[PDB]
Amino acid sequence: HMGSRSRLLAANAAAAAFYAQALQSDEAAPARQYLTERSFDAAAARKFGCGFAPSGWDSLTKHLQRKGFEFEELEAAGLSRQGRHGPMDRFHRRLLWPIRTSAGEVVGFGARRLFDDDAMEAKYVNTPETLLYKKSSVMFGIDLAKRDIAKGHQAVVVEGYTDVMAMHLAGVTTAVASCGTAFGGEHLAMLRRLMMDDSFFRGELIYVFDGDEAGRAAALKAFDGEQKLAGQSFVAVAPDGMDPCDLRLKCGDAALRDLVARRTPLFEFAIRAAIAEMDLDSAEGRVAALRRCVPMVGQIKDPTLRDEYARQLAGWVGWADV
Amino acid sequence: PHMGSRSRLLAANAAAAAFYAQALQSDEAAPARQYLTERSFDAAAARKFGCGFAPSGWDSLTKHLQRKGFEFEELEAAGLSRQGRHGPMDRFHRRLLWPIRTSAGEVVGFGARRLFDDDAMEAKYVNTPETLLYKKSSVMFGIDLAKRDIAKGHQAVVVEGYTDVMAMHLAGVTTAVASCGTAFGGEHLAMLRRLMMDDSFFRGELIYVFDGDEAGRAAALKAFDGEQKLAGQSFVAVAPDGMDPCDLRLKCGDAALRDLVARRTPLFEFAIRAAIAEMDLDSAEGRVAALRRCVPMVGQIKDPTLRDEYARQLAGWVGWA
Ligand SMILES: [Sr+2]
Repeated sequence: HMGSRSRLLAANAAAAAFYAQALQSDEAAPARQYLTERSFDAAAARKFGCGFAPSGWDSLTKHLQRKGFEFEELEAAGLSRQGRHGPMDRFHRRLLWPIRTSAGEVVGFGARRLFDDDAMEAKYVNTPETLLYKKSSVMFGIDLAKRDIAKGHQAVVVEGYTDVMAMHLAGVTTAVASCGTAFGGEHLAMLRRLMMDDSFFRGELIYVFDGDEAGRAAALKAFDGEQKLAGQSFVAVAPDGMDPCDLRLKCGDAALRDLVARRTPLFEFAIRAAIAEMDLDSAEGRVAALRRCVPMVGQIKDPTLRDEYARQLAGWVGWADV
Repeated sequence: PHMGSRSRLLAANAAAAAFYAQALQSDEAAPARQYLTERSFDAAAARKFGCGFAPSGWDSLTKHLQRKGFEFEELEAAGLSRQGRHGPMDRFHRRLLWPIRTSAGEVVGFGARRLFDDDAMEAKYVNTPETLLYKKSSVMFGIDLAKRDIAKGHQAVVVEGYTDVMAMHLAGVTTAVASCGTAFGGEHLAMLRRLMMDDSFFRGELIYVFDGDEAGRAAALKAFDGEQKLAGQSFVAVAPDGMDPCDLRLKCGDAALRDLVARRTPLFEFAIRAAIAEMDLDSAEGRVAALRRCVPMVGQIKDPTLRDEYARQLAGWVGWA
């Protein structure tokens, strides 16, 4: 029993149920307001397991001790830590999102700062590394997304918790997000696994960025490694400045669906964005543009894909019929 | 042993080269001298490269070297003489000869060009066979004269023939060498690569000079093959109107040769631009098709820096695309 995988999972399952209840308190008002301020109702907050970590020292820690969980289990679980005068909660006075496995089991939390006088000055904090929680592979929304990424052959990677919430509310039930870190190798590996039918990788990785310089970071990165999934990787960017949560507030659910559906392939986005910052109305600027994008096509390792982009370059700078 | 040893064989060749050099001043050698003077190689040139003439008859050199003390076993071993039906006879006859030497200037064999209409031997050029001293796949004409400046200058100019070597050296291109009888292969290449290092860490530029263009084509096809370390330090130069360096110098003078070598092109640029030269660049769709044939070639370049540099110039070489 003591400190097994399933015991820690029972503790986190217990913790999330408590924090859920705590969102229905008087001091948790600013957490609820944060939610309604960006159009997430009580049905939504419940669907994503949204909770509140209350003030005080050890509200959760005592709760789980009083229902049989020893403190050593809770430390390895990541829910509690050792203070000067005994045990205390890890999370205090924050809006919490439970972070789940693909099966739906809670393995940790992401926690947003609400109050200006809270000692922890970081905007987001997470559960640290545990037997359950692994920063590099864990994804918010993956529990709600799993069935629909396999059926639709599609995963949609967004930046934050409220972006997943907004996407799923607007019918983009394939949206997921890395928690407290960059989206990386083993997040890709896990989505890749879900999108196998037989031994073939089938589907699309649609990255949704916000602020076009964050999108240009991924573009200049797109030729770097072995380019494994580059051919099936796509980009969607909101009307400049905006993110999925904001785009939904202004323009509604349908604007999000259309943002995802009108995604551009990753190489095409990289090449054309580099053509965009150039003068295409003279022979000189024509020439300069090719001088910088022919090398980009040069780096595409897949010869089918390289030829496809090489074919279209002249058309894009204006030298030929598109 | 005493008889048939390496230095004995070298001494035989040196004696044979002196004999043949003297025989170039004879009456019957006029057409050999006329071969040289007809392409502007003076008496100083002929003496510089050790030019000689193999005389008429059967055993003229053999008998000369037998008076000097050499056994027939040794002259057969050195590739100077062979066993005929009524006795020992010379390998070469009635031909203009160039001694082929090691990089230290020791004669290891000869290249013999046909001079007469009624020459029993039809081949335009004949060489010493494989002996203890002469290996066709590692021997090079000019290497004794070019050794120093190939090492110091980190440059070797590979030309096809003996007169091309002579023409290059007379024009001041002192890094010119050539293979003898056969094609320039791996051992010639690895030797020149080594030499240009100057007992150090230097990359040196290898410059191929081709007569026509099928050789240029052949070099172009090979450019991307395998690991491509010394393709990136290789260069190509071609003369106008399908002339060898010798004739280039005849018509257009020494300056043409010095600037043939100066205006040489990297092997990758040569290959790429040779592919572009077969395509119609006059229309916009032809520009695009040209671009489409070239990015695969550029993509074959393994070195990421070269690939990018060639990729950057592709628009210009197609006519702006
Ligand atoms: Sr000729």
